[PDB]
Amino acid sequence: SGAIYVGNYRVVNRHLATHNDWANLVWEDSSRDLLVSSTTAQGCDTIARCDCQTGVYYCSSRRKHYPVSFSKPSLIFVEASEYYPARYQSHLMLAVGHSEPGDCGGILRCQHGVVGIVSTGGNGLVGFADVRDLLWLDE
Ligand SMILES: COc1ncccc1CC(=O)N1CCC[C@@H](C(N)=O)C1
Ligand SMILES: [Zn+2]
Repeated sequence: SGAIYVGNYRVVNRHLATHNDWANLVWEDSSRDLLVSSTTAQGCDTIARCDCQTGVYYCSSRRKHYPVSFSKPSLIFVEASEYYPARYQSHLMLAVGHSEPGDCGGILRCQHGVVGIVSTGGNGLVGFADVRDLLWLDE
């Protein structure tokens, strides 16, 4: 689990979005595993606006943060789950590291701010859904 709170928005993994998230829907993209809902309180997370390929992510299954090198956002093939059939997930970044399903939502950060959230894993690779291109989260 995990979310990003920025301005009057809440960014979550689309597959973990709640009834409240869907009742206050702003934008969702199944191909990215992202959903943004509106909030009443003001969030103060800072979104990174950069091309960093190194950062640190929170891994709840180890209660630890790990430093990683990660690929630029791209279309990557992802195996089926109870939420999606096998498909290409877009805007995804991979790194070598540990993850388990419950780790989705963990934040990846660089020196500039939030980069994305854990969204996929398997075979010793962890994938992060990028949010740096969503310039509207700040306005
Ligand atoms: C962090 O996730 C994992 N890590 C290790 C093993 C397995 C996982 C689960 C995984 O990959 N998922 C979770 C359900 C949604 C799927 C998607 N985005 O298409 C991805
Ligand atoms: Zn950065």
